[PDB]
Amino acid sequence: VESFASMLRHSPLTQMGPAKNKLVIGQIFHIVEDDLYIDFGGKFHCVCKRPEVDGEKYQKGTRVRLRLLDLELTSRFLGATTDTTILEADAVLLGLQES
Amino acid sequence: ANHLKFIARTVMVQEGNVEGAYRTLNRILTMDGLIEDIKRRRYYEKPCRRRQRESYETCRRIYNMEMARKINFLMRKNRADPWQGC
Amino acid sequence: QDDPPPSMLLLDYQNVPGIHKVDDVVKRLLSLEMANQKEKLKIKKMQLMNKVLENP
Amino acid sequence: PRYELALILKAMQRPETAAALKRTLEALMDRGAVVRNLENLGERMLPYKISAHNQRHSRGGYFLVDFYAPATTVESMMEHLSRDIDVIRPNIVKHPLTQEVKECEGIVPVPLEEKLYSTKKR
Amino acid sequence: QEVLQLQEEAKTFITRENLEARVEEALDSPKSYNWAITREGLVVRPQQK
Amino acid sequence: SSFSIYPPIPGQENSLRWAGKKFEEIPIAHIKASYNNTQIQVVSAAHQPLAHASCGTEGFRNAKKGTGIAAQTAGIAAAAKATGKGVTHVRVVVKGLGPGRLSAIKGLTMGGLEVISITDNTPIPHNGCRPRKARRL
Amino acid sequence: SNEDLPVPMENPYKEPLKKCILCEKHVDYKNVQLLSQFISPFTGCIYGRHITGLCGKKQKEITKAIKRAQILGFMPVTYKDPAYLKDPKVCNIKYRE
RNA sequence: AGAGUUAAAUUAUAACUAAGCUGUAAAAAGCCCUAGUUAAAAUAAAAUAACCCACGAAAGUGACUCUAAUAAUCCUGACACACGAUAGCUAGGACCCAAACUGGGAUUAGAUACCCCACUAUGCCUAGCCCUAAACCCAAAUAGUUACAUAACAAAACUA
Ligand SMILES: [Mg+2]
Ligand SMILES: [Mg+2]
Ligand SMILES: [Mg+2]
Ligand SMILES: [Mg+2]
Ligand SMILES: [Mg+2]
Ligand SMILES: [Mg+2]
Ligand SMILES: [Mg+2]
Ligand SMILES: [Mg+2]
Ligand SMILES: [Mg+2]
Ligand SMILES: [Mg+2]
Ligand SMILES: [Mg+2]
Ligand SMILES: [Mg+2]
Ligand SMILES: [Mg+2]
Ligand SMILES: [Mg+2]
Ligand SMILES: [Mg+2]
Ligand SMILES: [Mg+2]
Ligand SMILES: [Mg+2]
Ligand SMILES: [Zn+2]
Repeated sequence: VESFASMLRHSPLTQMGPAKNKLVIGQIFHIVEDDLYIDFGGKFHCVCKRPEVDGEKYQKGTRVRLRLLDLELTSRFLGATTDTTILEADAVLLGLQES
Repeated sequence: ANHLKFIARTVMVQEGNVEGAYRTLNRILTMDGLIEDIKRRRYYEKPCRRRQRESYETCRRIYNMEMARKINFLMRKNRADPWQGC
Repeated sequence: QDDPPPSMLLLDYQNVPGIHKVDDVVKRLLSLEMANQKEKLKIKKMQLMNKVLENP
Repeated sequence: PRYELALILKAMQRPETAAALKRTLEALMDRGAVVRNLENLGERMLPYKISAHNQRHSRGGYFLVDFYAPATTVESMMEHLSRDIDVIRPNIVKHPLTQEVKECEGIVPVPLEEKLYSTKKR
Repeated sequence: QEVLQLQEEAKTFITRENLEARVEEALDSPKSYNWAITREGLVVRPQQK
Repeated sequence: SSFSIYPPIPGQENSLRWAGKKFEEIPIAHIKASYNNTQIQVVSAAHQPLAHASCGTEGFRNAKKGTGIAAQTAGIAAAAKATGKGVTHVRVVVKGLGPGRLSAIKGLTMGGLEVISITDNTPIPHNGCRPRKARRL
Repeated sequence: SNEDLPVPMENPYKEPLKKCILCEKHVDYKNVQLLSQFISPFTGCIYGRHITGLCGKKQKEITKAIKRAQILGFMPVTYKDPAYLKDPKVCNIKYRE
C-alpha cells in the first residue's frame, strides 16, 4: 500500500513546479460560440477565444496546447478578509495537438 | 524671464490648423497638472486645507485605481454564461 | 582645555606600519588638519580614556 | 578627493582664462587646499542669464577643482570667490566619490495592507 | 590599502611647479560626464559622435 | 512627412521659412486672457508694437467683455489691423487662463492672419507672492 | 522512517527581485542628459514614481541631483535643454494621442 | 542653530503702443502718475518631485551649498529643569504681496456681515518676553498575546 506523500512526490503537478510559462496539453469539454472551455487537467478549466485560423476543427473533445501563466486567478483588494477567486485559470492558445 | 524664449510650453501647428495644436497644448498642461495649479493659485488656500485636499485626493486615487484593477480583473467574466437554465 | 596638534595623525591611521617614510603630502592629508570634528572627538576620547581609565 | 568646486567662469580668451585659473588655484593653496586635478568642461551657453558683478552673461566656461580642505576655510574660499569678478558662479559641494554607492538590491514588492478595519457586517 | 592608494594618488597632485603645466593641459583636454540610460538598463555614451 | 512639434532652434541649422523670413523674424501676438478681459497685442520681432486691441476697445462693456464673443471680435479686429500693416504669419503666445482663449486664437485665425506656433507663457509662481484670500468665508 | 515527507527548506523558485533603471548605478549632478531624461520637455517638471519607475532611493537621488543642477546652473529650469531632446524615452508618459 | 546663494513669479523705475484698466451672478466705487510688451534691484515665499512617509521628544520641518549635530549598554517617574504652532507685547530694521481695524461701493426693511476697491497693526530679520490651541490620532509610557470574547459607533479584543 502506497503512502500519500509518495504519490505527491511522483504526481505530475509536483513535477510542474512554477505555473509560469509551462506547455500543457488540454482537452476542450464545452463549446461556446467564441469561447472555448478547456480542461487542462490541473484544477480548473480555462477559457480561451476561438482563433481566426482552423477555427472549425476546435470542437468538443479536441485536444489543444496551452502556455500556463496562473493556475488560478485570485487577488486581494482592500477591505477584504479573504481573496477573490475567479474560479478559472489563465492560459492562451498556441495550437491543437500537432501530430 | 531669464530663460530663452519660445522653447517651453510650445507646440507647432501642422498643415494650417491651430485647434488641434491647442488641444495638444492643453493635454500637455493637463498631464503635467498645471491647469489645476492655475485654478488653485487664483486664491490662497491655507496649509490645513492643502493637507485635507491632498489626503482626499490620495484616498480617491487609491480607491479608484483599486476599483479599476477589480474591473480589469473581472472583465473576462462578462461573457455569456454557458449553463443557462441548468 | 587639551590641545591636539594639527599633525596628530588621526585614529584610524596610527597603527599601520611605514608612515614616517611617506612624504609630507599624505601625512598632511591623514592629519587632523583636513579631518572632521568627529575625528578630533575620537582623538580626544581615546586620549581621555587612556588618561583616566584602568583597562581600556 | 573631499570637496568639489563647481566653478563657472566668464567667457574670455586663453591667456586671461589661464591667469584667472592661476590666481584661483593660488587662492585655494593660500587657504590650504591640496588640489588633486583640474577639469575643463569647455565653454557653453548658460541655461539662463546670470547677473553677477553688474553684468549680464549668456556664455561661460565650466571648470571643476577638487581638493582636500579644512572645514573652517571653506567660508574663506567662498568669500574670496564671491569677491572675484572674473567668475560668474562658484559653488563648493562635497565630492560624490566620498560617499559609496549603497546597493539597489531590487524593488521589494509591498503587500496590500490587511486588518485595517473590524470584521463587522455592514 | 587606503594609504597605499593615497601614496600613488599624491604623485599627480598639483603643486606650485606643476600648476602651469596642469592649467595648460586642462585647457587643451576637455572631458564630459554626460551619458544616457536606456529602457533595458544599458549606458549609451555620446563619445561615438 | 516627418514633422516635429518642437520649435526650429535659433542655434540649429534647421531650414524652415514662412514667406521668406526665418523663425525668429516672425512677429509676436501676445494674448493676455484674464477672467474679465482679453487684451491682444501684435508686436514686431524687434519688440516694436505693431497693433493693439482689447475687448473694451471693441465697444463691449464690463460683463460683456468677459465673454468669449468679445475676445473673438478683438481677435478679428487685431488681425485686421495687423493685415493693414502687412504681416502674414505670427507666433502667438498666451498669458493666463481665461474663457476667451479659444475665441482669441480663432479670431486671430479668422481675421485674416496666419499662426504657426502657440506658446503658453502663463505666470506660474514657485510659491512666490501670496495671492488673495478665498471667497465665501 | 518515511523519507517522502517534505523538508523544511526555503523556496528554490524565487525569481530575483525586479530592479530599477539605474539600479546598482551611480547618479550625478554633472551629467545633464541623465537628469533631463526624467523631466517633461515642454514644462520642466520632474516625473514621479508612477511615470519614472525606480527604487525610492534612486528616485530621491534623481530628485536631489536635478535640484542641485537646477540651482548650481548646469541645466535649464523652464524647459528641457533642446540639445538632448532626441534621447531615448525611458518614461511611460505618452503626450501625443 | 549659524554663514553663504537664487530659479519661477512680483515690484520700484525707464522706452514704444493704446484709451481705457480693475472689479463680479449682475453692478457701482476706485485707478485714468492707467493697461500691454521689452529691461530690472530690494523684500516675501519656496511649483513639479510628493501616487513619497523620513527626521525631531513635542510643537514643527520638504529651494540649494557648507559647518556643528540628532541623549541614555536604552524601564516607570513630578509641583524641579528645559522647549512649546499661530495670535499678542517693548526697542531697532525691512515692507513685493496678503490683511484684522477703518473708509468707500454693492445687497438688504436694517447689514457697523457674506461680494468688490484701497490702506494700517500684523505676517519677515535681530534681541527679550508671553506659555495659549479641536497642543486631537480626543486612544499614557515600557514589555508582551491572538487565548476568553462582539452594549452601539469608531481605529479589533486584551495581560504585567
Ligand atoms: Mg527675478
Ligand atoms: Mg487687498
Ligand atoms: Mg471660519
Ligand atoms: Mg537665525
Ligand atoms: Mg466708474
Ligand atoms: Mg523697495
Ligand atoms: Mg520650491
Ligand atoms: Mg537617541
Ligand atoms: Mg523618565
Ligand atoms: Mg510660544
Ligand atoms: Mg510674532
Ligand atoms: Mg504693513
Ligand atoms: Mg462700509
Ligand atoms: Mg497639531
Ligand atoms: Mg484634552
Ligand atoms: Mg507617561
Ligand atoms: Mg445592530
Ligand atoms: Zn534600484
